[PDB]
Amino acid sequence: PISPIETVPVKLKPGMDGPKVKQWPLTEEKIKALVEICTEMEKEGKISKIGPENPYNTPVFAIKKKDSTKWRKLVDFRELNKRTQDFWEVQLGIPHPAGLKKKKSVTVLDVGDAYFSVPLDEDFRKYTAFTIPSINNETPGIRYQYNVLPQGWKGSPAIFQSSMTKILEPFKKQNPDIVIYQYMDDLYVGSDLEIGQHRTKIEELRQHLLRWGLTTPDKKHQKEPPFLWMGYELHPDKWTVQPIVLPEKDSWTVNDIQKLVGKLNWASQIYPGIKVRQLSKLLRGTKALTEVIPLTEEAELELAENREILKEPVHGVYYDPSKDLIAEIQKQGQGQWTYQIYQEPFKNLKTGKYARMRGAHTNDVKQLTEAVQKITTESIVIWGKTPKFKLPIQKETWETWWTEYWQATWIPEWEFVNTPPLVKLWYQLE
Amino acid sequence: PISPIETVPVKLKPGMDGPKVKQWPLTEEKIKALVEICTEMEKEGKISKIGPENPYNTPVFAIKKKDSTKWRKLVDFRELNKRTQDFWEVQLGIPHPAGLKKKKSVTVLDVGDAYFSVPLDEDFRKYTAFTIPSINNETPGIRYQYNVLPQGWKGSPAIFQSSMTKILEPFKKQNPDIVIYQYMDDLYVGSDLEIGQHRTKIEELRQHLLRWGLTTPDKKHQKEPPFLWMGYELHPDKWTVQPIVLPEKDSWTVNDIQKLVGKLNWASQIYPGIKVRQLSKLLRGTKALTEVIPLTEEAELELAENREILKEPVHGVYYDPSKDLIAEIQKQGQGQWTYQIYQEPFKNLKTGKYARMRGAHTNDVKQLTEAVQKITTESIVIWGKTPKFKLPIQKETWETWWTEYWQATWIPEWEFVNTPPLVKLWYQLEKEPIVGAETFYVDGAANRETKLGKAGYVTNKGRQKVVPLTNTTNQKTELQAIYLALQDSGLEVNIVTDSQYALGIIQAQPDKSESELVNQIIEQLIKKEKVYLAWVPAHKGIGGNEQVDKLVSAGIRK
Amino acid sequence: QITLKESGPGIVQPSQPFRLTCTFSGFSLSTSGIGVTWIRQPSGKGLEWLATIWWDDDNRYNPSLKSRLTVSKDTSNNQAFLNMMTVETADTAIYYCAQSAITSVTDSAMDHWGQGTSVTVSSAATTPPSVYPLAPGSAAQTNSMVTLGCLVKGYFPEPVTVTWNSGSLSSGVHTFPAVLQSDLYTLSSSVTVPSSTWPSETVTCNVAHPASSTKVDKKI
Amino acid sequence: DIQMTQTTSSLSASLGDRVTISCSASQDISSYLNWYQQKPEGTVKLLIYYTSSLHSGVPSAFSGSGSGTDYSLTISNLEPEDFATYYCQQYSKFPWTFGGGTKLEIKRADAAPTVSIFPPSSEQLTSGGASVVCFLNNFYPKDINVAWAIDGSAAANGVLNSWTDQDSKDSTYSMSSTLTLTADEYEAANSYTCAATHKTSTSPIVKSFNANEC
DNA sequence: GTCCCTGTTCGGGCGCCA
DNA sequence: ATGGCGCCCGAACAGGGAC
Repeated sequence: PISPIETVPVKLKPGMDGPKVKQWPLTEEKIKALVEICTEMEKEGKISKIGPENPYNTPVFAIKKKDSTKWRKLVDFRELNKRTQDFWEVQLGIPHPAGLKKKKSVTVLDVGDAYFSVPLDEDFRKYTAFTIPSINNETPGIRYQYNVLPQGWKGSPAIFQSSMTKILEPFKKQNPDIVIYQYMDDLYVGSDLEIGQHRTKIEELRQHLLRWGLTTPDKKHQKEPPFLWMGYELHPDKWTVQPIVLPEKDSWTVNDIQKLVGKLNWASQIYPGIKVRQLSKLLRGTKALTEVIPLTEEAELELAENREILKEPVHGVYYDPSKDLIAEIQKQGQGQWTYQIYQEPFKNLKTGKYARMRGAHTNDVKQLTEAVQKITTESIVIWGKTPKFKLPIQKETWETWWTEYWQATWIPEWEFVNTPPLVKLWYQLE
Repeated sequence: PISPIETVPVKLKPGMDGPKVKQWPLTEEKIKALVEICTEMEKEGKISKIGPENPYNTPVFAIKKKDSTKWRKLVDFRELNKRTQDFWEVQLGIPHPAGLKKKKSVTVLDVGDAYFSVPLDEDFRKYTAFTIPSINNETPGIRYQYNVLPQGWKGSPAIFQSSMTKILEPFKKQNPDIVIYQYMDDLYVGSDLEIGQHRTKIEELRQHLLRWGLTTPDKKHQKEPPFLWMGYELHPDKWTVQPIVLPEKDSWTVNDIQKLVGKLNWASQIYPGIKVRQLSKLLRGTKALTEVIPLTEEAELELAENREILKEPVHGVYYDPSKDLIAEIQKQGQGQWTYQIYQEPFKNLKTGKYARMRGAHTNDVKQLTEAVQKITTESIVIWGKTPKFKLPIQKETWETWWTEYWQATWIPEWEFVNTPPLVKLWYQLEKEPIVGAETFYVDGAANRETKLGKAGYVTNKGRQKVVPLTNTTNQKTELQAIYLALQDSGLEVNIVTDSQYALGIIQAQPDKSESELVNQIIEQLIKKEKVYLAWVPAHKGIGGNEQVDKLVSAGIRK
Repeated sequence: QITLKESGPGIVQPSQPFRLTCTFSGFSLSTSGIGVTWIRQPSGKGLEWLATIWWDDDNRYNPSLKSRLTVSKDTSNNQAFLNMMTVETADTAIYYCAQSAITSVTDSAMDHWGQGTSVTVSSAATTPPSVYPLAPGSAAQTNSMVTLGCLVKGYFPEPVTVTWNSGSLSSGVHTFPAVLQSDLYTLSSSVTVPSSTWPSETVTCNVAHPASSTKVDKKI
Repeated sequence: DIQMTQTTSSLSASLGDRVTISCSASQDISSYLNWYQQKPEGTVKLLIYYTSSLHSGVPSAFSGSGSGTDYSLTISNLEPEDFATYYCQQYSKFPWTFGGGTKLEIKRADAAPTVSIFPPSSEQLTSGGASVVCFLNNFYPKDINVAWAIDGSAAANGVLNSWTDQDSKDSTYSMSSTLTLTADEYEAANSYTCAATHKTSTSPIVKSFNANEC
């Protein structure tokens, strides 16, 4: 019983045969969920069955959120996305409000359901198809196709906008003090209210979403032992502002001074006022790499100087909404992880680091994924776009564990690469 | 009979059209044969006479030389295929016995005429159209079109599959206690019920199947103890694959090399660790797909073992939920690993091997990691669950390995086992430079066009050296220069390089490599007591860097 | 700051049930981190955890009592409740309520309590004391310091007050807690006067038991 | 549902002293332990959370300490107010459990019990009631034994006794036992004897009387 | 502006299955 | 008869580094 709203035309970029990605293996645990959840979707009519005739395909996987609702269905549509047309409906319909980042807290709502109340272009469903597999391949593949707007497809938000706006219209009008952002399947609500006051306000908006357009949002799950829910809230008022890359000591060896100059030479790309020849002269001889301790008094006056130069925020911050965002993450230390976000190389727009995780959960891939997910969270609240990740791992490894740790509704683009001592120099800025 | 199932639509790829190929004239007898066939299928309902407006046609070639009740008079729809849209095969792979669980009673039914039972899109039919060449007597020949699913057509496969499923689906939903593995047109069934109750179900099934058009030949496996399914031999408590017949004598030709290699790989299912590489290396390099390879001599030693193994009667048990999955690895050849997956000690489930150099410069720990994951994905399929690992490596190694490694790497729940060539890292760069050792300032360089260059160095104690080399490149030289210093090093050394390229390749902690130069460096680093390494920028001229510069080149090298 | 007082029935016949109330002022049972907790302190024992009421309606009891225990909370008027059915001897104790609050990701303790109520379980009814004087007797006053005593035997409602010489005495007086003798209370007390005093001027123990409204004075 | 055990039940210290209380759990509670201080007057106040974090308004002297399944609570320099009962609490497994707190009493120079025995009055005897009481006042520390021994040293059935807390004036304690015998038995017997045994001088403090009048 | 390496996807034979 | 899968060599390709 989908809305009587008309079918908005949807077509893709020229010369793009749409998605045709194959499905990766899934755990029995995931299958069951990905099943019961999709079958009901058949009855509800938001999905129908289709056979081999549809040569297109996109992947799906279940992720177990820690909320009162149930499993979450995720249809990786990154491809279909890029393949899909340019939707002005978002170009204007989804303008990022600056003050969003400036708030005492912000909450994340999964409002995916809202997209079932609207139908999808009759002539486009062939591009949403996914295939649920089975253990040991008992049977062949069961392939479902979308009828309504698919959760997590760049087009979906774009279209639904008008509806989402009128719905929130009352709430925002009531307490205009609140700034609401829409991103794919999430609703970002920030306020400078008190944690308790904020929660309640959220719940209100969560209530409203019920009475109107049967917008049902996942219901969180609270408990006692280790209180995770207390941190579900997203406070960006004290968001890690990078500025912890320094070096200092007394009696320095050749090795030391040598390494130091090596650093600065590269740093000269991020900071102009840099004098490298100074120390280079201090060590202009085939001296012993080790014991050698060329204690200089002249270098000091300039060594502290480079610091004065790169003293605070660098003059270069310039976000151009025409360019993509890039994120770089490197394994700097045990448990600790560092990251940077740039549009142009060596001119980073922001920096940061995913530190030690307060919990016995020890897993490299996990630490990384959690990092990327939290990095993305930031990139969203600010610029509003998701940065391309240059992952510090091999395609193979990531591809066999990233799912068993992901938890967000949206998914970022990512590629695999390796880093040199330049970045791993503990001087992250790339 | 004709299946009353709804027809799956199908179109031709946006760009082409129907297949129009000239029908060559068959043998006078062949024609007669083709007639007998076409007519038969017609009288039945598998094909239909067409009208004189269908300008499409595929060729046919007959040959009923097979045994009685078996012949040949099919079409080579090659051209058709080259135009018919693509599909989505709807397959994540073939099943595995090891995945199948134990039941009280089992059966194996099969549907006959499968492809000739599901109808083709009546709208698309006009494309399959063919002509049966005539005997000189009658001027015009007979025209026919498929009304069913023709073999040798990309479509058929996926169609009959989906179809098969949809038919079974209801049955399955009305009694979720009978396990049915549907593969192509083979129906494996099991269910915890007395043979009697089972028979009933098996029949109720046949009745549903046939009603929908899918017959059920008496080929249905009745013999409880043994079932021939997907090639595997299913027993009341174990499975095997007796058809492991090899060709000892013929194994001389290159193409035959490939034969055995393949055969072996398969055998790995239950036949423990085998290093096929023995024969594989023979296949490598070879290009002339005809002549023979003498390398067989090494196999005489290597393959010898594999043969014995292939001789040793092995088998795997079934999978069970109450217990757990466990996989352990072994180390044989220089890049030949083997893992056995079981639940109970001696009761082996499934076995296989790993043998890939992710890159040009890998190391033992990397390889194990690769394999473990490899096993991971496989298991996530055959059973849909990550098994526990018995990796041949001590805790401390894995620890140091991954910590230093400035790169995200992890392994699931694994325990320490000791037996084969214990996987461990050889050398280890020193954290801080060792005082009381020489500090070689190494360097290298060459000219793109010269096709030759030099490699050398200087020491903090004034010592120097320089050697020229040919057939290398700028990058190659730097890596080489490292060697010079190494060879001429003491018991401990603080080597310094400027080519970060060379630096990385080492930091990785290489164990082996197809690159002889790096291989050398490794072998040496091994013996060398303490080895340190730092990086310095070339154009700044830091420390001895400015010296070696002029040294390797007085403005230029020669 | 916030505070919470509780109230109960004071006395409950064994096998019968009761209902205790915690009227709080300051917080609300409608704030993510808040909560209300009932802790029981038995006669001479330590602290026992009964149950805890949580904002989200998630109520939890002690596995040992849930059977005869049920909690509630009329949020609108800042009152949580504790219901106990079929009360037996043991249960006679002082029950407290406490505002519990998940302060943050790693912290969750009971921040504020309030002197609990005393619920007594006894088949007994209102009974006045039997007050007998403890004159030194047989052994005559020897030392220049004599101890005098008063036996207050057989009263029921635990609250009973005793003083010496209409309040003149306070220097050295001991009053010992009662003990459930025959379902009733047998309480004693004694004083020490410097010889001369008692022999000459009169010492008196006066007992008062509100419940039976019997004020009584015993001299000697 | 973790068995919480506070080994040391009741310790004695003095003004200026330093005290450490030991609380043991049954399984790594990951520091999910609190500290409640119940004053003799009844009121229970919150001291600290996370077995370390100081609760707003509680003096520095109160420091948090502990790990695994063994934790501790320490007061720098004991002041007259800190003499109460300290309850240890956990909050990992929901069945919140308190491990019998640790009493922190005033340490005084012990002293023998001033024993006085009173003979049942006729004012009562005339109702069949023959109540005998032997007051044991002012003595340190609590550790005191009594013996109601009539001719034959039998601890006649009918022994009801109670003792007071530490009188914050002299830091001692007092107890009193009341032997309950019927008029029948009162007359039957002859002399009644009260035996108080204390760390005095290994001497059994005994006071008695004889007078079977009813 | 062109090579260096170098880490992946195909072709391509194979064995195995219907 | 085409269609699936894994295996185990070449070829081709695109992309960080850098002269």
